[PDB]
Amino acid sequence: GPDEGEVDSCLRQGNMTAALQAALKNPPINTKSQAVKDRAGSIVLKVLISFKANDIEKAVQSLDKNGVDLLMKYIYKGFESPSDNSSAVLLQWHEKALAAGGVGSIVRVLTARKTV
Amino acid sequence: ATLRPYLSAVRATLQAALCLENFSSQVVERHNKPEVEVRSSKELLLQPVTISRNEKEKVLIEGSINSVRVSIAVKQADEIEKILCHKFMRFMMMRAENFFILRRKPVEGYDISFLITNFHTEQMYKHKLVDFVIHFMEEIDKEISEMKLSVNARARIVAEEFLKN
Amino acid sequence: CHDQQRLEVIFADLARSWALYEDEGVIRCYLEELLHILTDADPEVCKKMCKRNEFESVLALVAYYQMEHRASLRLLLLKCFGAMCSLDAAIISTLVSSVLPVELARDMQTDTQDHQKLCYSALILAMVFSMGEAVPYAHYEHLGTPFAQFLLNIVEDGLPTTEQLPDLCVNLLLALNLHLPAADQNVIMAALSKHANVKIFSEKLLLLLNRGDDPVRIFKHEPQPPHSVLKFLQDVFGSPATAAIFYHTDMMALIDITVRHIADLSPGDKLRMEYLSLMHAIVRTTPYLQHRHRLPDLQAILRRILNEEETSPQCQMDRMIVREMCKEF
Amino acid sequence: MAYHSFLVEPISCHAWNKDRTQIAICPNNHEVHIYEKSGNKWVQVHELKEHNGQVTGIDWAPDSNRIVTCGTDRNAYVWTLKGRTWKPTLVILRINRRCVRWAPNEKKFAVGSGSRVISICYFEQENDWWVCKHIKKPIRSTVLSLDWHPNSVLLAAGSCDFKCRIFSAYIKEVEERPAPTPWGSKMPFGELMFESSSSCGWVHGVCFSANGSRVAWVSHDSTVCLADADKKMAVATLASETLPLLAVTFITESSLVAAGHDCFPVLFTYDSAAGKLSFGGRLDVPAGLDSLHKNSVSQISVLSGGKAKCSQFCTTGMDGGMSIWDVRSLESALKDLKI
Amino acid sequence: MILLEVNNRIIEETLALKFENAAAGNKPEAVEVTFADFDGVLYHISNPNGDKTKVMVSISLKFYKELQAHGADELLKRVYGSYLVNPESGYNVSLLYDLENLPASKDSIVHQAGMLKRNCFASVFEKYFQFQEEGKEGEAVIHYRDDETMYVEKDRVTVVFSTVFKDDDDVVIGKVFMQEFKEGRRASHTAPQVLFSHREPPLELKDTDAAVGDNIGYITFVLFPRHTNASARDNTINLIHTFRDYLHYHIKCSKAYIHTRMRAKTSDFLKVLNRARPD
Repeated sequence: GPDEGEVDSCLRQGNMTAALQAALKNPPINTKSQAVKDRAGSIVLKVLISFKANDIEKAVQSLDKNGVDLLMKYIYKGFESPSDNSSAVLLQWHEKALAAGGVGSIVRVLTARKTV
Repeated sequence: ATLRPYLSAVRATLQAALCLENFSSQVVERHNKPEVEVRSSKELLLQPVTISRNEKEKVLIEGSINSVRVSIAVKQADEIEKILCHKFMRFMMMRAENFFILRRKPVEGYDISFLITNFHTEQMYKHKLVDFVIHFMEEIDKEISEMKLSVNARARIVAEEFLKN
Repeated sequence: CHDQQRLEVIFADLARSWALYEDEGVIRCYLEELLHILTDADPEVCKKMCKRNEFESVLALVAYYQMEHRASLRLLLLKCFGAMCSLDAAIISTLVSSVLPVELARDMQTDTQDHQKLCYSALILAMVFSMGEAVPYAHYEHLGTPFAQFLLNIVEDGLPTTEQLPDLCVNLLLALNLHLPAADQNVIMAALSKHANVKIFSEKLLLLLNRGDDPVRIFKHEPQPPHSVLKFLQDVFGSPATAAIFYHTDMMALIDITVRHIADLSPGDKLRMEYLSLMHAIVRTTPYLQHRHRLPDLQAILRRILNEEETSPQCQMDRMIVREMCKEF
Repeated sequence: MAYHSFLVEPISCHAWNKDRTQIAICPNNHEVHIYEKSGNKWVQVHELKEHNGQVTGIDWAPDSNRIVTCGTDRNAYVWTLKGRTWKPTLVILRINRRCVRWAPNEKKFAVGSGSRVISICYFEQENDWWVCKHIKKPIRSTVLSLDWHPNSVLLAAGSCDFKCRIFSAYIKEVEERPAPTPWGSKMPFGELMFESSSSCGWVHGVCFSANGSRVAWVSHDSTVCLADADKKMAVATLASETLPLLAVTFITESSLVAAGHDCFPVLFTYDSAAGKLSFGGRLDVPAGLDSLHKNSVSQISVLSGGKAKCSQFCTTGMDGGMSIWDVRSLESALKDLKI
Repeated sequence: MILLEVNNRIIEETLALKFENAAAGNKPEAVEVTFADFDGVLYHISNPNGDKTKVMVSISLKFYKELQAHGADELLKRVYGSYLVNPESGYNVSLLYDLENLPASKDSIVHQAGMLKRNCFASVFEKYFQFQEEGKEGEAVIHYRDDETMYVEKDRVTVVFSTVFKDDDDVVIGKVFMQEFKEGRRASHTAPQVLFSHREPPLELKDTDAAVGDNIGYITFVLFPRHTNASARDNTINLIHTFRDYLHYHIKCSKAYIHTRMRAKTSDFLKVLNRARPD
C-alpha cells in the first residue's frame, strides 16, 4: 500500500498536487490481499473527492502516462462503489483523464491482468 | 449527479471495448461462440468495468476478445415507471431475434442486457454502434417519460369521462 | 432572372383592386406561380423582390389578402406568407408590423367552416409571431383576452376534422405568449385566471415539456428567441390564480418533470438556469411545501449544483440564480 | 492513398504474387478468391473452394509461385498451379485445433494456430507428402501473427499469452545449418531463443526486421514493443494514445508503420541512440470516418522495396477496402514526418 | 365505444332477425345458440319442445338466489309480464315468445329484452333507492363474480364494490385510474363522490368476512339524491352495473395502447440500428 502521513501533510498544507502525486506511489497491484487494494482505492477516492472543480486541470495535467493509467484503473475500482455523491467528481475526473490519456488509458485499464 | 459526461465515459468505454475480433473455440472442435458469454477461457476475458452515475442507474461493461456484453440498469423513479421499464425491456427482449446485438435475458442485477458479438462487431460500424448505445440510453429516458405522461393523461380522461356520466 | 421578373410581374398585376375583380382561375395561376417561385428559386432574389421598395410587394400582398373574399386564394396567400417568413427575419418583422395578423385573427374567428384555411392561418400566424420582436398596441385590439379565451376553449373543448389544429393552436398560443409581458400585463395570464377549468392545456403543455423539443422554432435565424415552454410556464406559475390550472396530481407530475430536467441538465448549458428559475417559480406561487414531495432529491441536486465551481459564466449565472432562489427552511 | 472497394464484409488475409502481378484474398468465406489487375479496373481470375470453413491464413511463395492456405478447416492446402487450374494438396497439420507464412527459404512453412503449437511443416520428397512437426515448447496460447527472420530458420510469433516469442522451427532435413545470429548461438528445433516481458495485452502483431537484428511486435494493450538484439536483447515499449494496433511491419531499419483498431495507418521511428521508441504520427490524414478504411486494419504486407526501404505498402482491413500506399506520396504529403 | 354497452348485441340481433323474418309471413325457422355476458352470465336461447312457433330465452347467473331474495320476481313480472314464463331446466330466468301472437312495435321489446342482465341486477338498486327516498335508515352483499363481492348500503347512498385484480400491472393501472377518479370532482361538480381502498375495505365493510389482500380492491361509489332519483334511475343503474367491467376494459385498453407505443418505439430504435449498418 501507500503512506497515509505523506498525503495527510500535503493535505494539511493545501498543496493538493503533492498529495495526488504521492497517492499513486507503490500501488498494490501485485498484492493478493483485497484489503490493501481496497485501502489504496479508498485512499485515492478520498484524495480526488476533496478536490475543487476549477483546479483539477493543473493537477491532472501534472501526472504522467503510467500514472494516468493507474489513476484510470483506480477510478474504475472506485466507480464500483458510488457513495456520498463522489460519482460526479469521479465523472469530471474521468473526463479529464479521458482527454489526457485518450482511449489508450482505458484500453490499458481493460487489458490489464493485475490491477486494483 | 446526472450529467452528459457519464454517457461520454460510457461512449468512450464502449469505444474501447468495441475492439473485438472473430475467434474459434479452443476447447471444442470447429465451434465458434462469444467469449464473454460462456467465459470458458480466463486468458481471453478482460477485467470487467462498471460505471455508476448514481446508486440506482448504472452501466456494466464486460468485454472479451470475441465478444462485448453491455448490461444497463436504468433509473427507477416510481413504481409505475418500474413496471413500464420492465414491460418495455421484456418486449424488447422478445424481439432479440431481430436485435442481433441484444440478448433475450437481462443480466442478473441489471435492467437490460445486450451482447455485442464479434460477428456483430464485424458486420456493423463500431462508431454507429456506440451511437446506437448512447441513443438507446437517451431514448430510453425520454420515451419512458413520454409514456408516463400519456398513461397519466389517459387515466385522467377516462376518470373525467366516467365521472361526467 | 426569369423568377424575379415573374414575381415582379405577378406583384405588379396583383397590385393593379383589379385582381379582386378578375377570374378566380387566373388569380389561382398567378398565386401558384408566385408561391412556386418563392419555394423553388434562390432565396436572395425572393428576399430582395419581397422587400423591394420597403416590402412593397409584401404589403400589397397583405392588402390584397385583406380585400380578397376567396378561401383558396387566402390559403395560397397564407402559404406564400409562410414561405416569405421562411425566407428571412426582415420579411417576418415587416409582415408582423402589418395588419396581416389582425386580419388573420378576425378571419380565424369568423370562418369556422374552413378547417384547412384555419389551420394554414394558425400556422402562418404562429410563424409570424415566432420572433416576438415588435408589439403594436393596435394589434392587441383584435387579438387579446377574448381571442385567448377562444383559443383556450379550442384547446380544452375542441371543435367538431383531423384535429391537427389543436396542437397548432397550442403552438400559436406558445408563440403569442413568447412576446407577452409580465403576469400583471399579460393577456394570456388574465384569460387563464378567468377560466381555470382547463385541464387539457396543462396535459398538452406537460407533454410538450417532457418532449424537450420546441414547437415554435421552425426557422434558424440569428439572434434566436428564448424558450417558449419555459417562459409560458413561468408566466403561468407567476401567480397562484394562474398556477391554479394545475391539478393535485398534475402539479406533482410537473414538479417531477422540472426536477428531472433540472438534474439531467449538465453544467454549461442555457436551459438549466431557466428550468431552475421555473422550479423557483413553481415553489413560489404553487404550493410546493404543502405535500413536501420531490424536495429531497431536489435538495441534493441543488447542493451538487452549488458545489459546482465551474470557471464558465453560464454555470456561474445558474449558481447565482439558485442562490437567489435558495429560500431554505 | 489508393483505396479500392472490393467487398462490403471484412477481409481475412492479404497475399501477393512474385512480380506482384496478382493478388489473393479471402472474404470470410469457405472459399478463397484470386484477382488480377487489367487496367484501372480489377477482375477476379481464380477461385479455390477446397477449405471447409472460414479461411484464416494464406501466404504465397513468390519464387516457388505456390500459395499455401490454412484456416478453421483444421487443415492446410499447399496449392500449386496446374495448367489452367490451381490444384490444392492437403498438407496434414496434425492439430486438434489462424496463421501461416512461408519462410524466406520458401521450402517449409510455419502454421501457428490455437493448438498452442507452432506447427512447422516441410515437404518430404521421399514420400511425396508434406509433414508437419509441431513446436510447442513454452507456448501457452494461439499464434496470432507469425513472421520469419532473414535467416529463414528462426521464426517469431505473438501469442494470446501476452508475449511475443522468437523460437526456432529449423528442420535440419530440409536445409543446411544456420549461421550464428546475434539472437543466440544455440539454435535448435523447439529451442526458445527469445521471449517478451509483457504481462498484459495480446500480441496481435509480430514482425522481424530485414537485417534480422531487431524484432518488433504490436500488443493489444494500446502498446507497441520493439526489441533489439544489438543491445543485449533490449526491449523498448511505447503506449499509444490511439486504440490497439492489429498489424505491425517495418518500413525502414529504424522506421516502422502500423495500424489497427485506430483504423488509421500510423508511422513511428525508434532512435538507436537513446534506446527508445518514438511516434512519427498519422500517415493517413484526410460514413463519417476521418480515415480511408471504415474499420480496423487486419493485415499489412509490403508491395516492393523490402523492410529496409519499402516503396509501397499494402494494407488490408475489416473495412472491405484495399489500401495501396506509397512512401513517396506519404513523405510528399506530411512534411513533418521523418522516416 | 368508450362506455360499455349494456344491451346484449347477440340476443338483440337474433331477436331482430326472427321478428323481421316472422313479420314477412315467412316460415318459422328454429333457433339455438349459447351466449355469455360480463361478470360470468350464461345465456341460452332455443325452441321449446321442438315447436318452431315458440322461442325460449334462458339466462343463468351464479348469484340468482341472492338477487331473487331482494324481490327479483316482482321486477321481472313488472318488466316482462306475459313474456315471463316458467324457468327452463337449470336456468335462472327464462322468457317465452310466441310467433303466432306478437305486437307491432318491435324496438321496445328488443331494447328491453337486450337489457336482461341490467334489469336483473337493477332490483337491489331500485329497492335501495326507494328506501333512501322513504327515509327509513338503519336497514346487501352480492357475489357477482367468483372472487369478487359488491356491497351496497341518511343523506347519501354508498355502493362499495370489492373486486379483484389478478395481474400485477393491472393493479397498478387500476390504482392510477382510481387515483384519477377520486379527484374527479374537478371536472364535474354535480358528479358523485369517489373513494378508493387499496388493501382493506372501508369502515362500513369491517370484520364482515371482508376479503383483504394486495390483489384485491374496494372501490366506494358515493351517490346522492340527484343521481338516486327515479328520473335518472336507468342511466345511473346502467353505469353502476357496468362499473367493474368498464374499469377492467379501460385498463386492458391502456395495456393495448401501451403495446402500440412499444411497437412504435421498437420501430424507431430498430430503424436507428438499421441505419447503423453499412448498406
